[PDB]
Amino acid sequence: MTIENMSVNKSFGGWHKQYSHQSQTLNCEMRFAIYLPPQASSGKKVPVLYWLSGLTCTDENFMQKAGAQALAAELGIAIVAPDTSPRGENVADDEGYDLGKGAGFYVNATQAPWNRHYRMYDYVVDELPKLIESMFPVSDKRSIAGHSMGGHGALVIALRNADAYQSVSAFSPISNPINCPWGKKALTAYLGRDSATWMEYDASVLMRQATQFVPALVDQGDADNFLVEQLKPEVLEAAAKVKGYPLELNYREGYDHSYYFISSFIENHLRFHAEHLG
Amino acid sequence: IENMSVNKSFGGWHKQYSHQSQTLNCEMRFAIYLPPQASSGKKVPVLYWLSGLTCTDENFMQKAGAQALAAELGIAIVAPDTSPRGENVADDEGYDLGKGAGFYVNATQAPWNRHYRMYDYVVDELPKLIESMFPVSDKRSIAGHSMGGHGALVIALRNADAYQSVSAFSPISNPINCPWGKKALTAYLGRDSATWMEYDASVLMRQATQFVPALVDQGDADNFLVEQLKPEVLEAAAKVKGYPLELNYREGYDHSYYFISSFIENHLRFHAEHLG
Repeated sequence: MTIENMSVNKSFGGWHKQYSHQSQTLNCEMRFAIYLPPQASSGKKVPVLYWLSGLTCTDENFMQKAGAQALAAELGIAIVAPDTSPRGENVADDEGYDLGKGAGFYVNATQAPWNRHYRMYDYVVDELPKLIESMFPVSDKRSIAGHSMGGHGALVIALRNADAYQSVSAFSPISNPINCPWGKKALTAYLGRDSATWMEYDASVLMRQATQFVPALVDQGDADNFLVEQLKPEVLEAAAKVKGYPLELNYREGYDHSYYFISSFIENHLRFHAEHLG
Repeated sequence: IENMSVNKSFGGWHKQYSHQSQTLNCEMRFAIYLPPQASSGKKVPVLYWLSGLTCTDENFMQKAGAQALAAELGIAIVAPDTSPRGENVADDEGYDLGKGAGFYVNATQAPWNRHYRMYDYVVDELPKLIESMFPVSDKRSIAGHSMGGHGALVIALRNADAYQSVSAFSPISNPINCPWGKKALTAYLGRDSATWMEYDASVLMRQATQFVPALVDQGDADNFLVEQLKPEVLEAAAKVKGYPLELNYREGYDHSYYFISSFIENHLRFHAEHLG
């Protein structure tokens, strides 16, 4: 498992770093970003928040635009931002913004040609966390969060792995991918048509049958253009009523889908995770 | 004027406007952050932010994380573009000349004198436009990065009564004596240095009679520090007449918005103090 620094920018007394490594799970070369807070350099091992980004994103978007480093440094949380898909000339793609590169939908693809590289689930749950721990001053305590496609992945991963994560939050998540266009196209391509394996990757289906509980916080913009068609936050609200799952879901009046929304509430999300990580 | 886009941000509004500039003879884009207090009937003061080479109005708005403390302190922020834009506008495919590279001067040389009056745009046309179209007071400060830092200090030093305070991140301190500055000044104003002296932060500061409170942060691991930015000349220029310049070298900090973001809070509080 070969890894090399690509970049370093000091940030609020700590360090934003990009690395490339050879991913065995994704069978390709991957870029991720880490933010280490000032308390990482002062002997203390810090908790980690994994951040999953949405369609079209790389690791750069969150790190540059979310404004999270300031409160990560004050609270003492490492942030890890993976990429959104395998990358490389051998990696299956689709010209569509909503399928392929930038669009791995945090699943383990079983169908060809996707099954050659698209194991973004295994990468985020298994490989990346073991690589981070062996390399950086991070504790065993981890949480997960993300935006849109990334909110889908964060919720799915936390609901399937409740022992391994202390908390989960999401902005504008794809709540019910088995019944929305983005969801249907990508789960069709990667898992096969209709296919019961879809139910392993749908937050609102999983939250209904859920046993062990992970505290969940969800922020949704009122003025988000994808609210009705893609995101379906009200299906996640209804999923939580079945078992009494610990979901807090907030509708923010006038907020859109953008990093201007995310940046506006990332503090609150960071305090919520610091609470459960502490 | 036309509102191109709008995004709620920290209880207020990030907005992109395009308008037709008479001073630049082209279609211009600027961005404004209006804090919550703007929609509470109180006229807010304005910080103008000038960006560096290759930037639009989007870089500072998306990367600096200034909205949280602007919303807290009640400051409106205006980010002009860094040059004229449009296929009617003269360009050079060099990154350090023409589009994205205005150097905040009034060009007198062809082909540049038709479009490249970014000094006039920032000092006259844009503020008259902000004050007529937005609930803002006539109180303003100016700040910038690199080329924008050069632009901020030069504008403040030459318009001392118009600006309450000035700050900069990694300014081009002494443009008459760096490659970026000579190339742009030669192209925009011609080869005779006598016309450059009015566009050099260090030269103006050394002769300054009227003080505008000044704060500068410089990352000491900045790849442009030695060749282009020359902060040491701005320190030396402040010693001559006792200019109120606070200048910090920040250990390990680079040129990027990771540096700017790390200290933008100190800058917003500096400007709040002087705007109030």
